[PDB]
Amino acid sequence: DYAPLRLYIDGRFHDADGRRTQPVVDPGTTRVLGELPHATAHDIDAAVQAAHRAFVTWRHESPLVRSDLLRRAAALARERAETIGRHITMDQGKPLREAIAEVVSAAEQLEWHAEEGRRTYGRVVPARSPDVMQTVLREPIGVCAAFSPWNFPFSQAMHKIAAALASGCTLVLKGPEESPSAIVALAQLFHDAGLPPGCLNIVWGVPGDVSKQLIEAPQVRKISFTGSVPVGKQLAALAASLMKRMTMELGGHAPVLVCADADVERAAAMLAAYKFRNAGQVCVSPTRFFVQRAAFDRFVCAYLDAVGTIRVGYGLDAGVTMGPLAHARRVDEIDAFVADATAKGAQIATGGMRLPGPGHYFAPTVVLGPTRDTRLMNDEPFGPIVGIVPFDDLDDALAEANRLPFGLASYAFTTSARNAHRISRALEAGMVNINHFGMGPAEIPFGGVKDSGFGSEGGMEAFDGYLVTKFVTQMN
Amino acid sequence: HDYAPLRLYIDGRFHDADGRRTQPVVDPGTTRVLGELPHATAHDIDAAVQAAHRAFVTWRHESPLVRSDLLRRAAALARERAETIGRHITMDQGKPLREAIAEVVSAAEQLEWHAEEGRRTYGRVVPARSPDVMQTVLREPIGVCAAFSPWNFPFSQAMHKIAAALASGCTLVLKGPEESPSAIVALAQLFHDAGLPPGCLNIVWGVPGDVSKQLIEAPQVRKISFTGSVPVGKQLAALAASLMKRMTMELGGHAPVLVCADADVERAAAMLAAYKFRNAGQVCVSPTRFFVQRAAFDRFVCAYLDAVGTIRVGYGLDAGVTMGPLAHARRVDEIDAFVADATAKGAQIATGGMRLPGPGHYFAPTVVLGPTRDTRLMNDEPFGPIVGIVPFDDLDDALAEANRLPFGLASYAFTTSARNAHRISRALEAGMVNINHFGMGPAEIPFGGVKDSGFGSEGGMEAFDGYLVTKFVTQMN
Amino acid sequence: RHDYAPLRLYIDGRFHDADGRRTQPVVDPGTTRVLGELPHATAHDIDAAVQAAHRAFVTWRHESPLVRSDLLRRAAALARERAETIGRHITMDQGKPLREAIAEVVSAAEQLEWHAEEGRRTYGRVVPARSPDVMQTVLREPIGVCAAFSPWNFPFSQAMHKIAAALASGCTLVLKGPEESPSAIVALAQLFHDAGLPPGCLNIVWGVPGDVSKQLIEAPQVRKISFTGSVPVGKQLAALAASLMKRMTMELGGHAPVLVCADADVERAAAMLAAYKFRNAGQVCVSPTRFFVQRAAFDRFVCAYLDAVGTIRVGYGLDAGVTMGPLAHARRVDEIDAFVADATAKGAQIATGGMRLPGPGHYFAPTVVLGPTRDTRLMNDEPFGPIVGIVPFDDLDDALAEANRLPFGLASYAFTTSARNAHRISRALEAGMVNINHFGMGPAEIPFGGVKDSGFGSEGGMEAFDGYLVTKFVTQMN
Amino acid sequence: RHDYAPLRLYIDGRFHDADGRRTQPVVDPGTTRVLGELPHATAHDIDAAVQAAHRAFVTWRHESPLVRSDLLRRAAALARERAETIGRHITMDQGKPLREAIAEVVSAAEQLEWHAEEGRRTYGRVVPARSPDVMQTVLREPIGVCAAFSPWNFPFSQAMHKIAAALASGCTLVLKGPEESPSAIVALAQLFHDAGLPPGCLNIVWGVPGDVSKQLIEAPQVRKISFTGSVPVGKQLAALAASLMKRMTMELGGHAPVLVCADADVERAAAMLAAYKFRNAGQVCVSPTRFFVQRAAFDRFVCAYLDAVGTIRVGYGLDAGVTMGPLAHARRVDEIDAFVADATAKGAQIATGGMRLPGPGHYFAPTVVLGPTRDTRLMNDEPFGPIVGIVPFDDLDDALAEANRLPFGLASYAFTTSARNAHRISRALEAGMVNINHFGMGPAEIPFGGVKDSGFGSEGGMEAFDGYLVTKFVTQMN
Repeated sequence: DYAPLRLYIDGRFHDADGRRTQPVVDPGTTRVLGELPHATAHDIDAAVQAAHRAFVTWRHESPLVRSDLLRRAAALARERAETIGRHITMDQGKPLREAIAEVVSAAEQLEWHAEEGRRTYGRVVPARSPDVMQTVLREPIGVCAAFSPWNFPFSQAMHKIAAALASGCTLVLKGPEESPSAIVALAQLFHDAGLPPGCLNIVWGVPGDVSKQLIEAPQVRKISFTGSVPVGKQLAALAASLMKRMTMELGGHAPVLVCADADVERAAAMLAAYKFRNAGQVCVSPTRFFVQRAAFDRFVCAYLDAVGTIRVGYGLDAGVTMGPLAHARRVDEIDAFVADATAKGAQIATGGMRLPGPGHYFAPTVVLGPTRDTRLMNDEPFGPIVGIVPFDDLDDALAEANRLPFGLASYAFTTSARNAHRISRALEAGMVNINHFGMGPAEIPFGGVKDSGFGSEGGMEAFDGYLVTKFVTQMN
Repeated sequence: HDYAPLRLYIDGRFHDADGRRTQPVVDPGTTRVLGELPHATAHDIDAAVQAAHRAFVTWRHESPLVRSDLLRRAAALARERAETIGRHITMDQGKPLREAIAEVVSAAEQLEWHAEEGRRTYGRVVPARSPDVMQTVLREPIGVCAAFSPWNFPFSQAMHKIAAALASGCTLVLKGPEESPSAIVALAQLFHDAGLPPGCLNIVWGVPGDVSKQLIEAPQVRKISFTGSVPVGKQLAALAASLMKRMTMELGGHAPVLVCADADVERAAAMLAAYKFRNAGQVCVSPTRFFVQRAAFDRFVCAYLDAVGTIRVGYGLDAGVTMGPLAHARRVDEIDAFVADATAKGAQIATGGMRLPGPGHYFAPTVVLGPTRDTRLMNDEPFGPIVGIVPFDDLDDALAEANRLPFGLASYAFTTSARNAHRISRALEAGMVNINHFGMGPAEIPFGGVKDSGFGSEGGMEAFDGYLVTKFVTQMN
Repeated sequence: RHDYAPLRLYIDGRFHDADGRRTQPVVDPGTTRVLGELPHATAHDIDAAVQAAHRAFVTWRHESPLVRSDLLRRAAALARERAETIGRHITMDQGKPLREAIAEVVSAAEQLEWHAEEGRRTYGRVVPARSPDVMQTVLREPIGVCAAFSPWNFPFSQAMHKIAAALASGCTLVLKGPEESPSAIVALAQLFHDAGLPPGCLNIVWGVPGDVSKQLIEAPQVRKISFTGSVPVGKQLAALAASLMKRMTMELGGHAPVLVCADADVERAAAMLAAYKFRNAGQVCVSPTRFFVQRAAFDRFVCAYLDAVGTIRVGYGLDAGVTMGPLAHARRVDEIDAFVADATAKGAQIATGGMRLPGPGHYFAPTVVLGPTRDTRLMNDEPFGPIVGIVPFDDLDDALAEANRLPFGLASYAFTTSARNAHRISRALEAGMVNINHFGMGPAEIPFGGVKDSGFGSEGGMEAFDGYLVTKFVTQMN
Repeated sequence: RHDYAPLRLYIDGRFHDADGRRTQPVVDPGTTRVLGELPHATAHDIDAAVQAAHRAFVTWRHESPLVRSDLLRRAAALARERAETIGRHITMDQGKPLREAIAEVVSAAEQLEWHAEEGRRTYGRVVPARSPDVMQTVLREPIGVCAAFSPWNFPFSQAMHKIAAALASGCTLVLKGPEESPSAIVALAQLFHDAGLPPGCLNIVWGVPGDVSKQLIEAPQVRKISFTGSVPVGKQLAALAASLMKRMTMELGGHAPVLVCADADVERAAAMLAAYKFRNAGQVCVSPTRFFVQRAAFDRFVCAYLDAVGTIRVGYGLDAGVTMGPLAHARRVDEIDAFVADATAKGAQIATGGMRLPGPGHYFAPTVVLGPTRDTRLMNDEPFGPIVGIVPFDDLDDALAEANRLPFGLASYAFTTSARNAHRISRALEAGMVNINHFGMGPAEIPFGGVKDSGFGSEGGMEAFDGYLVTKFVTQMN
């Protein structure tokens, strides 16, 4: 009921024979699903060399031929969404419907990059002399190394693959060892779409060892990392020390500003359903809720009522809308957030404890009035917990929204043009969502500021980290 | 007397040393001391960062046309003061007066381009999937910047940092070159005289490693811009990245030149000789490795040596001098070592190759024939008045040799063939490819490198990329 | 005469007077005194202007964009230095208050400086090719000799648009400005002359407007037309230009709707809309004309609007304290009278104004008409004068439908605090420009233009050169 | 299968047979046999199509660009699936060899898919404001109902240009394709219908072309016209459109010059130019027509060109091995005869061809004319047929001046190994498209259009939507 786990190097799958493996466990049952083969150091060298060899011709392939191939892969992902999503549910925990939506979203991302790869436009700059021609070209940088995490194992990786391939680069990818089936399926569908050997390689191992070896590989010219801020800082320093380009999607700590003039009940119902998708294990998860005092009670009552409709359970079961957390350590982490909040006077309005059974189930948790020195209001919980505090002055709430070094997503609800304008300009965040959640579209750029990373994924900006600028000036 | 007072500039006020440590500034052509440069204290640098942050709060919101007017005023003053600023540059850096003045004028054009470009930091409206949704991609100034710029073009390298920071709506703490500082003082003076609000531009001095460490580690500093050597760039980039701070870098190059058999060979040789020995070859884009198609090799060399022979080495303020001394004694030692290494490995020194007489750091224009692939000259950036010229047979082999080094800033090619021009420009791994001329001057084009040569661009439309953050705003109405 | 500058033609770098030419009197609309005689170009003069523009274009198209910019910025600086003198003559031959004429010059200097900057940025595109030996470039190149026609309401800044756009794109220009308010155009020729613009790049001609425009449009060297004026004249000239496959851009009239939502700062909107409306006595292509005020705010808006209108001082444009001058000519006074009578005949109330003022000058009182019906001229035809109509509305979508009912579509205005109202109104309006809570069409860096009968193309902004550049696709296999 | 498909109108999502309407026979140009009867739209049919397109636009303009793209890509996939049948019918009613007809369908599918992608990217601009409380956006919005007219030379892909650009921009369309080769348009209606395109978005009509085009252009709801056809008809339609202030784009005739430099790969150029020239029997808007070959390469080029022309096989377009079919109609045979007669009467040499070929159909021999003078029709009028003129040149600047002498300016071609030649030629040519050493105007991602009499606006590329979008400047103070 769970697919075989493989490596994929230079157009060929590889199994465990002669390799170390690591068990893969279902977070909803704690049972072993399969064993994941680790790349050797030689495997990783072979993958870099194959990616370098593939890049020599792939960079020159027609952008339409490359588009055709990427679209064929996206079509296969859509055909296989139920099977791929089911394995994601098994090795990551999220409800099946969420896993399938992730596959579809990843297919749209891949298709957008196919379209955008035809549009890596250069610029002609009017010259000071009529015998001179000035062009600014954009060209693929070369072999890329990417590392992607477990919270959206299929779509996070698709970002790395879609951006590298559609820009004309090639890629060695180390996806999440703990939720690996999504990555194997990506290799499978790119293989089935006819992607030339070496263009896409997937490897596994001890993450620090794999990432160190990939970053120090001389043929690797650009790194892309999605993960935690402290690991991001370590890999970025190493990459920078070798003058290697990097783009980073790190954690966030999203503030929510609910103005007194908002549709308060509407905001509460939307934010409850959105918060507990993927059990809050979302880089953009709304976490710090600042609700104008006159609306606080109305919002909190509406929020708790909507949270009360959530059904926690095993992700393949009918009607389950929230699964377990990804591992036992996440349960302990939320426990510590809850304990820290209560010690400092906060009220646990609902949830706050683990749920019974084997497997890492935790109740959706709502914390009222957590102070500014609680962990909840400072450290990214990445889990099914929110803090809701009143505010009086909008500028004070904005200053609090900007106090943390995080700056990924942010949210606001208001009917006022002036409020919307002031909030959106004053927020220090890569993304500002007003009255809805609009970060899904592949055609918009997704990225952060401050500790939340560098660069963007999706949109027109998608290839910026993958292309070099070349100024060519010619006198005739 | 003939050299201006050297000062710090913090939060709109100039500071003399008043008890601070100083460092002598030496004229490289006479070795005489010109003046004393005051070092910023740790407290001075903190005050500059805090001043830049207070200034950023309002300057970020100032009208782009008001900011443009002010930056243009500063550029007009630079043009008015070009001779005086240029003379002092010759004195504390070495280059001939005509080059120093041309550097100032070029920096004024760069400043004006940025004034114009600051009005054009356009956002994007992305058509939404629903008619009640508005999707905008905004570009906003990142915040306080720290910049470090070197001595080879002390005025225009620094102007790049100032123009890009200020015109994007950021503010700046700048550490220019202690060994050639008058240009930086003049920059502070003219932005001050143009009425730039206090805190927007601050200039500091000190022990370079200590100052840069403090600036990068200052929490309010959000972005770094460095022009200098590759190893220092790698050290500072690693420090900045560990703090998740954005960086752009203009590092060294090792520019190859491909002279095809079908080129105007004599025209190429004369142009490349005059261009190479500008600033005594102390130029990040300086043509260094000459690959000349075998059949054109002898014709090119004779024409190159004839042109090299017309260069007049002397003191930069003296009439008719077209090459000055090197910037410091250590540069003479460095070129000596390149020459010795080439000779030991069998290369021919066609002209030059020795230091020139006199007090000051004078060195003869040096042309090395047939240096092998393991000579320092063909691997390490000499950044001085020396070239190597080797024959090639197959153009693709020459291109691989051009791309072999981790450097990738400038590159040059001379050909009349449309096919050669296309194949060369596509195959070169370089941020800039110059074909049949030297065209990296215009403020409206992007200047930058690949691989070890750095990342990001200065000038052109790309000038603000490191200074703006992307903000996606999506609103349901 | 003594306080008014000499009127001249300007052809191939030389000024020409009336020797051998027919002339036309130039009249001060505030006094009816004759200011001077305007020389008419002969047919041969116009031929010479077109030939000179063509010879100039041959080299001007290849001049460095930075050299062209330097020159254009010098001309702009001269405009700033001469603003008081140029403005005084504009007031004399056009009628508007001195402060308005000087502000017009300063605005035109900014527009010209913007085009100097934008001329360096007529970027082409490199399109990634299907084969690595192919190079695909999309170039933008100047189209050639342009002919332009600009009106009297902003004689200096409307003409500046034609000159700045043509010159900064690499084109050259034969311009026919307004014979009724001509000194601004002569001053434009003088400052481009003084800045060193090469001969032939800019030529100014005068004459019988229909005859001059016919000859210019039919000149084979002329490749592109640009016209600002009335819709019916634009349609005649556009049809002639199109019959010869010549490119055109057009800035025609508008009939601007204003939507005042109930949640607006009503008093602020009324005060702003009153001062803005009667600038240049409403002789403004974007002039707010049809005011749709949500019923609950109607009385409050009207009371504040009438109060603000009451502070306007009508008089001669050079006199201290005058904030509205006379209309441009006697036929304008007759036209506004006919609007007033037509509204009165159909049941509307004249809340203030509604009559002509004494004196030989073409003075008319600022006029506010309440409740004019859908079949009044005021709610259908562009009045281009000191008159507005104000009606209540209940449902915003009905107001939007009325705002869109006319074939005009230049400017439009709205006042609201609601994000939804602002979004719904801005998307639903059929207009080239939507101003919400303020009047923001001034900046040189934004595109100014209309839809439907109000024309096509834009002036200013990134779009300024679109009508002046041709696309050239170059594809090369190596 | 030798069947020919039913010819129908398509209005508001439903097909119509003739049902007593006037009809017109459709004739196979290779056999002269009647293939079927084409129904003409009545005036009421045309009114209904305009009204249906207007209703449809109300919701189509607000549809998600991704939903619209999905639908257009489904239509493209159906075109690819049906390519053999659609292509066979094109050969039957237009004449071109089957392999050309199929390639036209595939090329049109690529054009449709590109527009699907580009419709997601009709980006607006945010202009940095002078005050922090102001928001300035430049939006691009679909103009409304479009009317389009497309010709017979590429009946499927010319019409696809009109359909793809209108629909993908958010507009709707009433299309009048070529009555003489109508099956391709019916096939287009069928596949957009089969893809689920909402009713009214695409309507196809037929009739007397001047009457249909007059009625569509004068329909009030029609806001924009797009025409591909001849220069004189384009000028007639453009003047009518301009008189009503309606936006227009035009792809008219060309007269392509070819500059063959002495340093070219001459034999490669001759062989490529021969095969490209006689595609669609030269009935191509970009067809290479005037060949200027540097004197030193002239003999080599002509000899190699004649050899390649000699390999062309003329016959019925469905027959095996045929590489050129008949001309589209008898009137084309008369026209080419007149070009040949004028050339010989003025002293040129007919090196090959020059006569009609046997049989009932409009077959004509590939014709190469040597040394036609500047006063021959061949060097001045677009022949649009299987004929070229070849003259030597000595000075490259004189060849460029001759290449630019005509008011035509669509495509142009050059062959050289010199970077200087390529640069000087590509900059000096007055043409919308310059092809150097190959023919590179096929890609959907590049802009296709002309200058001077050859039209204005572009199809394909990023520019594809420029005629279909209005600019809206929104400035909001908060």
